[PDB]
Amino acid sequence: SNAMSLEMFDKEIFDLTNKELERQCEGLEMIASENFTLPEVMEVMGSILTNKYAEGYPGKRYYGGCEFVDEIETLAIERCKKLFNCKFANVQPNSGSQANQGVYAALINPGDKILGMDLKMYESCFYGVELDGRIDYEKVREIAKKEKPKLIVCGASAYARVIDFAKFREIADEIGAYLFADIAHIAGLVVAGEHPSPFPYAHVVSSTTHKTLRGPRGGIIMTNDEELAKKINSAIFPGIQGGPLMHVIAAKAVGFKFNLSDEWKVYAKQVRTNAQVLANVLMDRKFKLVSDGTDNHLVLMSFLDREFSGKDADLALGNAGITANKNTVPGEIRSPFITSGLRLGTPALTARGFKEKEMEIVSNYIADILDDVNNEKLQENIKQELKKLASNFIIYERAMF
Amino acid sequence: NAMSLEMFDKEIFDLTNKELERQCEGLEMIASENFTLPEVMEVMGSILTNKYAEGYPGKRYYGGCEFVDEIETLAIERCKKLFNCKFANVQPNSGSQANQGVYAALINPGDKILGMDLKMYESCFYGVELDGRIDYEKVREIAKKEKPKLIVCGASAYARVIDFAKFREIADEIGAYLFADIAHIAGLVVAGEHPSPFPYAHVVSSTTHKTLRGPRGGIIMTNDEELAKKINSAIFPGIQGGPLMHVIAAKAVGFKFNLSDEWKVYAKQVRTNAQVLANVLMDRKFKLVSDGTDNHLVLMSFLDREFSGKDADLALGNAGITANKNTVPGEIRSPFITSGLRLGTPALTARGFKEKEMEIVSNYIADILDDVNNEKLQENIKQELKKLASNFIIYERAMF
Repeated sequence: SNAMSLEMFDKEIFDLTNKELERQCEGLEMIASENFTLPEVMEVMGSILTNKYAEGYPGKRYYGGCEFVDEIETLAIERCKKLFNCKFANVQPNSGSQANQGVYAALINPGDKILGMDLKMYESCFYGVELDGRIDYEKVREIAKKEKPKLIVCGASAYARVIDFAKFREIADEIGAYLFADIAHIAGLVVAGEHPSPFPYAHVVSSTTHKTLRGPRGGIIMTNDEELAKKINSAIFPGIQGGPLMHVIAAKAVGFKFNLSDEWKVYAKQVRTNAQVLANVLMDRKFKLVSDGTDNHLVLMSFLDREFSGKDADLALGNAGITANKNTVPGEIRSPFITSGLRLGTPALTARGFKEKEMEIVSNYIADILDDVNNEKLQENIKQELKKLASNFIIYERAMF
Repeated sequence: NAMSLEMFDKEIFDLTNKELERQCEGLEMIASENFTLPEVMEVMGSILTNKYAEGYPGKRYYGGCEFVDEIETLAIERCKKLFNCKFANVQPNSGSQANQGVYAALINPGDKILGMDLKMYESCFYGVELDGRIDYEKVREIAKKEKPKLIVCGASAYARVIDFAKFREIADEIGAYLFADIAHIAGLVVAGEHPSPFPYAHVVSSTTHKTLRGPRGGIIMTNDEELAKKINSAIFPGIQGGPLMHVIAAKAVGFKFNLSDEWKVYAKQVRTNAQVLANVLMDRKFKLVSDGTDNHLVLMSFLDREFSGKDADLALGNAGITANKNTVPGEIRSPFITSGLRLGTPALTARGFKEKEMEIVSNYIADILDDVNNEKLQENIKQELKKLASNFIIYERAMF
């Protein structure tokens, strides 16, 4: 009778949590930025580490009694350093947003200009992608030379191709800017060698730990520069946060141990392979993909040549048990609330054990639906077939660990 | 249990168990510490960590949010009931993010904030007088001189009731917002053991662990619909992305407990226990800031002593009691050394201590501070306290 105390005490929450597990098991999760956490990561999250208030850093805490949490945090930091092969890591950020805020606070001053990708504490300017779905680095260079930002940021949620960190660094160097790489969406590939590292090109790198690394939700910051490391540490605490979430930090350490394993490289490679199958099938079925394929874990479909919208596609897929998300595309002609595109990713399906054959099956069904997007009976039928298919790939026997 | 973790990552498994043993064997008296409910921890280690839910219930960026929307709605509704307010935001990742959200909602970068003292905005401060209480006329003249756009009240080491009405009167005189950060007293407030900041504060923040025994995290509350909208926008997408859904479910569970009859009993015992601690220390001839307390904490002053707050903190630590050094009115030492000691009762109360046990521990504290360099006494008391602690165990395991 697992979590029987919760069931007796707060049956509503208990029931809702099990329904969410049922939803994760029965449907196909193809939101590019989602993944399935390890049971071992979840086990340590529901722990008495939540009771410890540990403001400061290991060996340098504000309160006493931190002998064991200091060892836990040190383990997280050391594994993070090994994973990214870097000299400094901060594992305290509560989220990707706080990680990025910490980097900004460390590197620039309020009011300073940031140049970032688009697909008031600081001044923002943006670069984007061309109609062919790729960054034009000469244009970025031109934008940088005219705007003169103090900081250039790279990384994006819906970019299907390799980010050329070396070119970004060449550009930053021309105008004397810092280069900050936010690799939250591709970090799991980076640590496996399935995407080039942002080091040594980025001065500072941030990531989240759940999306691609399959750890708990949270942020991390990495650097090789000791002075920047000190500034990052101060910016996170006391600058932006108080005491860290120690149960999450322990969870991060557990996740990193998995990321360091041989199994991780196998997983990361399969993520890319699965995305290749997804892309190839959709294109063979005569759908347009932004950039005509992918280098990573995601595909972005374009419906500029089609009858239906991105929101239409998202809702049809949803009705067939497939969770994705509408997304704007280059040459966009519709409201950002409607879009003419759909983003799909493979990390979560790969995590539950889908391989090329399963990807081909799902990809063809996606195609079937979008070939007949108004046929609600077709969606119902596919929903049942997919629930059956998914029943062979169950990674969670329970909702709480 | 947690056998899978034990097999996969023995180092983390072992360290987590050692931390459990430390919490069991020691006497936790850091005023801001507490013990989370087992039921809260159960839902924290759940598959809700897997859902990305940017936005608010019924208005998310992603589909598939049917069930997490119902969870967050439940947390919001329970929070509104607990604080008797018309709007709540339960997404803040921490007290720090909650407060940043409030600043971002109410004022502009560079604007001035007046807050309590013991880059984005300008900060000014008021403090406490030698008698250990806020002089509200002094606060008023600071406010008139500085003209902040926002006044903040709430403090981590203030032992007396905060006069929210007077703070609002001061704010009104200068056309400022009043923000009450009640993280350190929220558990007393929701039980009626401290006056509510509403309707005096425009916006109220709190954390969910310290005094409410929920998970670590933040919340924001208001009665003003226009401010609620600004608050929600500030939190997302201003300050955060996706919320921690496993934590939001945990906050909901915690609120359910806070709403129960047992909560009021707990909160009253917290105050009673703090009265015992205060009375014993003063009977033993120690000075307390403001000569007592109205809440969960006491602040000892050592201006009349040869040892520092740091010395006291280390002496208690050696005897197995966790506390923290703290500056005091009339402070004469570095703030990294201090002339005081903050002590609180929430954690000991949570594990079942009542008056009799408080009297034992308070007299041990007095014994130590009467002979601060007596290392053997500390060792002996540590032994006695471990025995006392063994009779008050609330966790049978480290992971739920």
